[PDB]
Amino acid sequence: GAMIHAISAVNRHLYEDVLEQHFRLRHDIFVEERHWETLRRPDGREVDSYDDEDTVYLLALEGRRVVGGHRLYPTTKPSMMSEVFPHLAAVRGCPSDPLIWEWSRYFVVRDRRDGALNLQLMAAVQEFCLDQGIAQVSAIMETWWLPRFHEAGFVVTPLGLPALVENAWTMAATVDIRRQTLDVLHDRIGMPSIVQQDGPRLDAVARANLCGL
Ligand SMILES: CC(C)CC(=O)N[C@@H](CCSC[C@H]1O[C@@H](n2cnc3c(N)ncnc32)[C@H](O)[C@@H]1O)C(=O)O
Ligand SMILES: Nc1ncnc2[nH]cnc12
Ligand SMILES: [Cl-]
Repeated sequence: GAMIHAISAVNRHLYEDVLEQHFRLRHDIFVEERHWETLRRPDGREVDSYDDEDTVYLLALEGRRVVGGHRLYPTTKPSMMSEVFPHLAAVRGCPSDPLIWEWSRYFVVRDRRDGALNLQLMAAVQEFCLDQGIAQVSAIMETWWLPRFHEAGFVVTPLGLPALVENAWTMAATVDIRRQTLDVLHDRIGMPSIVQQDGPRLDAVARANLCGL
């Protein structure tokens, strides 16, 4: 029934309502609830430097209601990891590759927490990337993500030493995108497909090669 929709430059004309709704939800959740004060904005929309033409949004929709989601951004452009937290990836280095995208802003609305949605969101990043031929995703993440990644069968490679970021233990890591990981998650969520891709076909790797130039 309810699906996670892939929204990008090529199809956002079908999702302008939904995108605006999600920017406001990001403000409610990341700013008001989690207190990431650096992201507070007076328009009540949580929008940063990595919300632009090249961003891909994976949003869980029930009708036109956003109930969860996350976003992906190219590592071939300046990214949050490369610009804000490069020291967190000092051991292995900060990724820069059309085949590696930075994963961020993972959220679930209160009404849908501790239910089926969470594992669907985990399957969604694997499904989208595999479809696009994206090999890995990178993230700056709170260290409590490690057991969550492991529970979902994600293959994780730490990029540097954990460090305190605004009173919270944080780290940089890559996740290997795997057909094997996805197949198990499809079995667990009881659905052969969780990502809906309406409108024109997105070629993410081509777009990342372009903005790399
Ligand atoms: C996808 C999931 C596994 C990991 C995840 O959701 N990762 C999150 C970041 C987890 S770390 C939380 C800290 O990052 C700061 N932060 C977030 N965006 C920023 C920005 N644009 N500039 C400066 N600081 C920023 C914010 O103020 C917190 O202190 C994300 O990338 O959206
Ligand atoms: N902010 C948080 N800290 C620790 N565990 C969590 N599980 C979900 N959110 C969390
Ligand atoms: Cl804007």
